[PDB]
Amino acid sequence: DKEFQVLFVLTILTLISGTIFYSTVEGLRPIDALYFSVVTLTTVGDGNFSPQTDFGKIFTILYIFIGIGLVFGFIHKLAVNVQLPSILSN
Amino acid sequence: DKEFQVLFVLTILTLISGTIFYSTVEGLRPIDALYFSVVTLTTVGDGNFSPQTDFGKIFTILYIFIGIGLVFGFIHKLAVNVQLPSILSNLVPR
Amino acid sequence: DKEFQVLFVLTILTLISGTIFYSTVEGLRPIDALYFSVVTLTTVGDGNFSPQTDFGKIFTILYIFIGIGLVFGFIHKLAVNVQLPSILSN
Amino acid sequence: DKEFQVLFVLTILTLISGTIFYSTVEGLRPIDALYFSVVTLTTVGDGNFSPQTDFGKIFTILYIFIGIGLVFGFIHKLAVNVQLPSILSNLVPR
Ligand SMILES: [K+]
Ligand SMILES: [K+]
Ligand SMILES: [K+]
Ligand code: NA
Ligand code: NA
Ligand code: NA
Repeated sequence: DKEFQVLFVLTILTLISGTIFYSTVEGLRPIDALYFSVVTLTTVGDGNFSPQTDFGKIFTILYIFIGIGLVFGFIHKLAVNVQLPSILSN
Repeated sequence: DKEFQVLFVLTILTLISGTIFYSTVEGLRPIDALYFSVVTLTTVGDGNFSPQTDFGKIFTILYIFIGIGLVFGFIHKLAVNVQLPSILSNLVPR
Repeated sequence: DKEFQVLFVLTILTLISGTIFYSTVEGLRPIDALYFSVVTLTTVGDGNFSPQTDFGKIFTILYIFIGIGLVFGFIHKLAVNVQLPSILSN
Repeated sequence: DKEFQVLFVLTILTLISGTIFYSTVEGLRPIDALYFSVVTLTTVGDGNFSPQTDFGKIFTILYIFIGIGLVFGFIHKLAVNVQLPSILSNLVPR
């Protein structure tokens, strides 16, 4: 399904960008930079980190508006695909 | 509603899995592991705890992407099939 | 509009219940108990408090499932009413 | 799209109001006040700061109820009117 495939690609690319940004500008380990990107765009949030640089705060504001809609579109399409085999078996 | 029953069971299994994961790998008490799993997948977040192990961080990323869709599908079906009909019935003057 | 009025009442009643619970079981000032109830059900979250009692953790789990749908229905209906005068003037 | 333009302006005014409020009453630097306003109204939350004054707590409660609806209305219109058409156009082989 192309719509799912394109949403996956867009999501991956968006998360790579955040991982690169937070590891190079905010000094996080790559796994922590990816984690922060994920919990930010899914709106879970993180209780133990917020960006410390003005550049990082501005980036994070724009990153949320650029990425939140795409990530929730991906989460929805992923849910359809993961749940369908159980629905159809049932 | 077969879809509701599926989302209910999958949500329960998802929360059981998180309870087992966070109590085993991150050392949380089971009630705290269940709490963390619920507030993470409903996107509330916990304001104090973050996974400390790299295993926990990777698991949580995958758990979020799969679990948010299931839990909010369940919450939507719960609203449509249970809560809204119950509110409507309870507003009828008798 | 009755649908808005009923959603308002349900939301108020739900927030009062949380305020009573967190102030009596978790020892919060009423304003902090109301604040915690609001940021929990809107999924904002709070970075500086989590329930400390097992009773409070169980309550919070059930409170989220009981209240999240109602609160977002109210937020949506509120948004229609607050935005409409500007839309119609424009 | 007149509705999009209205939601855009109202979102900007809402974020300006929060920036002014949190920098004045809660003592935050303006950039930190804007950051807090954005992560609160998108429901991400900030994992470190909570309003410390009772004024700030009451304001934040009201700001949340009014501002989440505006900001997510804007995000939805931004997705439908700007982001989706741009993605589609950028997928056309030329
Ligand atoms: K915190
Ligand atoms: K959230
Ligand atoms: K959150
Ligand atoms: Na949070
Ligand atoms: Na918390
Ligand atoms: Na944070």
